[PDB]
Amino acid sequence: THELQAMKDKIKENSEKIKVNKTLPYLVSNVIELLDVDPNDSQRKGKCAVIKTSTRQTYFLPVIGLVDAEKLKP
Amino acid sequence: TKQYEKSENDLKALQSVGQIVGEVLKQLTEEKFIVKATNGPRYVVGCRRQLDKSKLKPGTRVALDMTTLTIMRYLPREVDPLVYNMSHEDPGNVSYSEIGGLSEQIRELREVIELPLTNPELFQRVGIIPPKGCLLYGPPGTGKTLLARAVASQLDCNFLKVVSSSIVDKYIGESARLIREMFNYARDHQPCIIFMDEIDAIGGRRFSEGTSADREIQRTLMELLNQMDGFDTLHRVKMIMATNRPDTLDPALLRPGRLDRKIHIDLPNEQARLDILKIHAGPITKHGEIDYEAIVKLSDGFNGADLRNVCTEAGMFAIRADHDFVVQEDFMKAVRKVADSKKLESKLDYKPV
Amino acid sequence: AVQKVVVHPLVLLSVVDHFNRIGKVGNQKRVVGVLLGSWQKKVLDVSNSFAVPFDEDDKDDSVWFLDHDYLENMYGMFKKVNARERIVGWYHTGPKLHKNDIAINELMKRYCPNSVLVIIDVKPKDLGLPTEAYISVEEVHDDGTPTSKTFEHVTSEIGAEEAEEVGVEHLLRDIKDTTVGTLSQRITNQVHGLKGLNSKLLDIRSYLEKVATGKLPINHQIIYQLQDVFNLLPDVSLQEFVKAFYLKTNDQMVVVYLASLIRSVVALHNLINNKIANRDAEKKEG
Amino acid sequence: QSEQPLQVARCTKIINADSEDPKYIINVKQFAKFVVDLSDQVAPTDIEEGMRVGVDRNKYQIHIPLPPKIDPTVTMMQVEEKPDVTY
Ligand SMILES: Nc1ncnc2c1ncn2[C@@H]1O[C@H](COP(=O)(O)OP(=O)(O)O)[C@@H](O)[C@H]1O
Ligand SMILES: Nc1ncnc2c1ncn2[C@@H]1O[C@H](COP(=O)(O)OP(=O)(O)O)[C@@H](O)[C@H]1O
Repeated sequence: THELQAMKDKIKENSEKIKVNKTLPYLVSNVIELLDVDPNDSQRKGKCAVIKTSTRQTYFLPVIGLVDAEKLKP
Repeated sequence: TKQYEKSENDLKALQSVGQIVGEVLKQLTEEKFIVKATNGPRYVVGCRRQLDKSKLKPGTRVALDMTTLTIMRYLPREVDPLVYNMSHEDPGNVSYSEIGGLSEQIRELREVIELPLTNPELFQRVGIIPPKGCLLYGPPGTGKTLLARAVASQLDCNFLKVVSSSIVDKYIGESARLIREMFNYARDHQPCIIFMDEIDAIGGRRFSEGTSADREIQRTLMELLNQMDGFDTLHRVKMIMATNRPDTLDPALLRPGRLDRKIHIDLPNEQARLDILKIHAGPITKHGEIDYEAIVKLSDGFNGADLRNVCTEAGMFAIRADHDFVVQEDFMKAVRKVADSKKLESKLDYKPV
Repeated sequence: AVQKVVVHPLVLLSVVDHFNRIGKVGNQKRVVGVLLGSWQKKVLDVSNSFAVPFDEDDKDDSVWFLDHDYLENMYGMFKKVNARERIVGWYHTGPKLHKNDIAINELMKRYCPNSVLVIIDVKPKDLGLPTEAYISVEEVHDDGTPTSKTFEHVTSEIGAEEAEEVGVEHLLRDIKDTTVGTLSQRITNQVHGLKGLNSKLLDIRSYLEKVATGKLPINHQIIYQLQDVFNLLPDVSLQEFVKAFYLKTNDQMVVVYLASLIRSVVALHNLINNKIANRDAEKKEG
Repeated sequence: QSEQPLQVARCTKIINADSEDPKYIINVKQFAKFVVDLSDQVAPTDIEEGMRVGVDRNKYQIHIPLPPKIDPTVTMMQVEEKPDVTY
């Protein structure tokens, strides 16, 4: 029952890694949002998201990471 | 405590880098598929082992690895602007009856739009081709924008408004493609409806050509033509068009097809203006003394908003006295006198057809 | 459960170089460490690992212990640097497991749902692909005895991905590669054939030796059924096996016919063109 | 020897907003837009919004703000100096 402080230490150490890898906001970007899951054709789970950039590029990424689909539509 | 570690384990999945978007162009062999980055370099890579090329096909939006660039995951359809043109909402519905006149403007547009949707058999019963669009114009009288706005939430079904402004897109005004990019979901979400205000300034003539910003205009027009010039059937989309004048559009638009029907508004009759004041006099409560024809016979040759706003302005001009309820006395003065000032700039409002 | 495991040369060397670690100080027993596996699917893959100091008394041949702080924070080290890596079990150098190796897996079953133990071999001798794989499972028995754990053998294969291929493929510097079609298949006919001879030979030598010495059980159980599976197919003709003979003869027809066709094409082109350029070079220069 | 320090001060970049003390977002004409921090030599209250600044584009720090913006030599043609032709 005393391991709650130990888990508090591992979430402080890993959130310290969230302080060094947030991962930091630097480059400005814009979003494109969608929901997906992969049946095959074995079965797995997950979700994806899309993004814009300041360099005009676009990327296909497993769902953010860090904050979630909570907000927003892009 | 445990949920925080869950968000930590969430972050243990996030160090994995996001892949690169891709469009599968065509294919060569099972290890080689023509693909291009959004920035233009074309590649041929291998797939992952779960997929069949029936799950890919040429001309398919996909994703690639960040190093091997291998085909892994995908989504068929995406875009930014589409749904964000949907969300404008008009109170009514019942605003249908709140536009006052006019019947053959009101009623015919129902037969022009509604019945095509529900009963295309009644088109093939006679054999007539379905009208795929509609056109308003003006502004004698007014209401071209609200009657649209009203019918959108009235007719219900699916409708998507086209904001006429941002299309120019600053750099590289090629955004006529976005109409296809919008038409593609109009072929997906079909049926769906489109209102367009201001087709005239995007109706550029290239009459006597000049400078630069006209060239991007006329080019953005060529697609609008070809999109309706198909090679395609847009019938499940209903294109509604209204603007200042139906003149500069050049004859390409002015023919049916692109412009399916001729509908417009004129100065509402004082008989119909008698009704336009009711929907103005409804939301305002006063002392019970009213003669509707008084303002109708005094105030003459106006528009619904012009009447209403000044009628409300009269109530606002009359409430300047700080008293609450106001008889038409002030209104038989204010609306009379105030609109006289408003009819000073009624000059030069009469435009070609 | 676990069907087959993929053992890279990196984990094997990671045990053997630790056999140099405690081998220079010696002496007896074996090299035991914690296995880091990667499970993408029913087929198991192995990438990295780490070894922990281990000692086992003989007195008391059933006494064993490992350092959990080493397993804990180093897993915290390797999971940190690589989030894909996790412990799928443990390993030891054998060569033959003593009966005490079961409880090691039973202790680390709290870490992983199923811990597969990998016996390895530091000194290559016989008979073939080294090491071994045993998965922890409860098979009970057909005799209805109280449930006991006899580890089932998991087939092990050697593979790599990219960089682990780069290192060893340059490190061979020994024998010709492959070469495809000539020496390859026939040396495999020697190895797989002859190592298959002495395999079942020594294995049938154990079949009779276990009946001669080592009873009980020993014999039972699987002896009668397994040996009858050996007696399933003798298997000779008559009849249809005679039909397969000249049918196989009819199969070699086409390929050897094609062989004579390549002979005519290769002889035509090469001989004609060479004699042309030969007689021409001689008559023009001479 | 004086080259290595201050040489990476590229690129001249205008800022956008500062939500709180540590954070800034800066925007350039290279198309690079970044929400990024400062070098400790720069105080928060001494800086203006939409201000051309120097930056080390590796960290994307705040090196120094530069007042000038536009305009090219048509100014320096229009802008004139020196005396002559007195009373
Ligand atoms: N009875 C009415 N009440 C309020 N607004 C009205 C009424 N009748 C017409 N309108 C206005 O007229 C607008 C469309 O006319 P438009 O041509 O855009 O105006 P204008 O003639 O001033 O250019 C509608 O958006 C609507 O707001
Ligand atoms: N058989 C026909 N003969 C002449 N015009 C037609 C015929 N069928 C359709 N049209 C009209 O031609 C228009 C499309 O013609 P198209 O050649 O694509 O336009 P554009 O010549 O501007 O490229 C439609 O609006 C339609 O009204």
